Amino acid sequence: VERTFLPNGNYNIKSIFSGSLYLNPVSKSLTFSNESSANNQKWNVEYMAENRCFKISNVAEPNKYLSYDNFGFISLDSLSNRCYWFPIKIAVNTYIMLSLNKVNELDYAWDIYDTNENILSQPLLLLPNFDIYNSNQMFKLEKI
Amino acid sequence: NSLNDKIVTISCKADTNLFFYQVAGNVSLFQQTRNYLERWRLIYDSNKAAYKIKSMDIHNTNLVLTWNAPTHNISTQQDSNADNQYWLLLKDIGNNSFIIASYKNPNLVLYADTVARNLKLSTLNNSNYIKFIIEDYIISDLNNFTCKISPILDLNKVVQQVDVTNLNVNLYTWDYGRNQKWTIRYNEEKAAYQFFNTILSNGVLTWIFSNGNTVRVSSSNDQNNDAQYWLINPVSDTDETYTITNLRDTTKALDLYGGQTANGTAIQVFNYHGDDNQKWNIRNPP
Amino acid sequence: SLNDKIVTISCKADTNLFFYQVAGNVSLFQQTRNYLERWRLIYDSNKAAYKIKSMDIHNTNLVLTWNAPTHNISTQQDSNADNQYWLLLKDIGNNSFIIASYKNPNLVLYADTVARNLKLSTLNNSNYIKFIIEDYIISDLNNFTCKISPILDLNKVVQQVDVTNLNVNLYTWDYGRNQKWTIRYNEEKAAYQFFNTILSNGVLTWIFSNGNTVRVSSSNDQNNDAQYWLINPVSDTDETYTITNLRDTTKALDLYGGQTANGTAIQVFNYHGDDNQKWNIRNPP
Ligand SMILES: CC(C)S[C@@H]1O[C@H](CO)[C@H](O)[C@H](O)[C@H]1O
Ligand SMILES: CC(C)S[C@@H]1O[C@H](CO)[C@H](O)[C@H](O)[C@H]1O
Repeated sequence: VERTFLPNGNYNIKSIFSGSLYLNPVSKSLTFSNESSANNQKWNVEYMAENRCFKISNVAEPNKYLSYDNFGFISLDSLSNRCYWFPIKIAVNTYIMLSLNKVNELDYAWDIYDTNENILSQPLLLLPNFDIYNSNQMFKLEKI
Repeated sequence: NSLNDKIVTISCKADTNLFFYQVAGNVSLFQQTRNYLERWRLIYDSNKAAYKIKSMDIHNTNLVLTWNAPTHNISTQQDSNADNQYWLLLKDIGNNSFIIASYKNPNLVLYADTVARNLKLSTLNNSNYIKFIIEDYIISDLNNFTCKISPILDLNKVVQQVDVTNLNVNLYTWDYGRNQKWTIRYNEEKAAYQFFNTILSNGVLTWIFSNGNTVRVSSSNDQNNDAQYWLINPVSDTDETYTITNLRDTTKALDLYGGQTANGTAIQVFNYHGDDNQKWNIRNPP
Repeated sequence: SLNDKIVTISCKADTNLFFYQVAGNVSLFQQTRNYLERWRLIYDSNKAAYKIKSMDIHNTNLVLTWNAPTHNISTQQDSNADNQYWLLLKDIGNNSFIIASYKNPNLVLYADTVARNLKLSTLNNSNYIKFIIEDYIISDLNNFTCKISPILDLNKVVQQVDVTNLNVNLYTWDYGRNQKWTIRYNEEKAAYQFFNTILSNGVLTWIFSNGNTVRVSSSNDQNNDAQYWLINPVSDTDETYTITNLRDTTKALDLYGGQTANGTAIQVFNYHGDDNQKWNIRNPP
């Protein structure tokens, strides 16, 4: 049953810089890669009602969740309070993804660096957020 | 430490005609003003290895560059030695520019919005908009400044080249002639200046050391003559007064002959004593 | 300004660990005073960023590479790629460098001293992202205790006579502390001092006030040029140098007449570049 603006289930995750690149783990980083049609590009999104946040686990590795490390990178890790995400829906399928917790007493958010709209080989980072207008912090969640 | 207590101008690598400008707690990007509104004292804290960037405002005397966390805005606020009032000065070697990162949160650096004409904090990129030119305020003010040079004994008179073909330099009443105007250029390799007379393309103020204390203009087509270069040192308590010493031998000062203020009095070099006839106001032409 | 300089790169968080390279693998390792820890900085002015090329004698084409998107740093063949360019940001006052990826300037090199390798991190105030970049000669010679042998006779060395007699001559090597010198680089003065190990503050000095005579005197006085020297590598060699005085760089360290006899004098003489002005600076066996 739906509690929020973003149903539970399996999603592909994409940067607005590309409709053909998909979030998956490469080694310990997260990155956007060519369509593989495999489970490592499928992400299970799950609402946690107690604290109004979302947990996002990889379906090829169901006990690993999107998290962050002490070096500024998004990571795939065991459950902890770092796995809680607070989305801001800014369009039909487009979201900004804040860490639930203030980091360095600011909002921090998923962030993918681009070079003239190219993101190939870029790791997904966790960086300060100030508003809803940063292209490098906009991501699409597609039901699939 | 090398930057500690230095008074500087900060300008934008993305638009070198825009400078950090301060008034009543607001920081903006403005054209060059050659005055305190665009001057900042860099104050080092050795424990933090970071710097406060203090405004030289003459009215509000305790104002420093401040990050308005959690926003991305920048302002000037009363110095309380807070982390959001400290900055890392990271020199981008080979680009001669600085990235200026918040000590409080080094994920964030100063970003020049040349369209709004102000500053914000930003994550990093490879653009010129996070790169700044930090420069001693005297060099900043005098570099590419077209001026007249008057002795402080008579501010109505000026140092002039006699005419296009007579390269002697003497003192004369100000008549707005181009022969009475010099463009200053700083040479970063030699850490000294040249004075280009505007009545010629390459004529620079030079100590003719093969003839006593005589100074004349000569072509800068000459490659490596330290006699053509000068140090310009401010006299304290003043905004426009300087002493002018020669790079070849810094004991030699630009000197008004005998302290005489008559038309035609010789301009020379002479052993530095810091009397009034070795003091020069470098001024904007009216 | 740093273009084509050959440097060592060491960790601010642990100044005994240097960037070390072999067969594509980058690690942090103790001081080697050799090519394994030497890197050429190659400036691209359009990017205002540097390639960092290993001086490996076997493979001459390896450069420091970020294996984006991973956390891993290695050396790979130079293909002039964005992940092989680096911004050298000098933290003024602190006299250290932050080394940021051109490919993603939000990420900088991080010294994992426990794993003895390099990783990446976003910017912070820790020493683990700070690095010391130093001309390799300065790196090898600074705080190096050595013996100084002329090219003409290697089995002999430059020595102070004893703890009370402060004169300096040539004498056969016998491992005495009067025959060993600890080199200190003065960053303020861009020049070196030679401290004789038999004394605490006795430095090789050119007694200008008595012609070409060089002795050792106290280093206590705040300002001098005779106490300091410049050390310049003879090309095509790995341990030979000339040693010129800071006061007057035309005056080089000279073995009197080219005589290799015990007691022969050592004094500054006009630089001719002949064999009696060339010195092997060596590790003591
Ligand atoms: C009356 C003079 C001795 S004053 C004397 O004249 C000199 C002329 O070379 C210099 O200008 C000196 O600065 C000045 O003090
Ligand atoms: C036989 C000598 C002329 S050789 C001569 O002696 C000089 C003594 O000051 C210097 O040491 C010179 O380097 C050397 O060539």
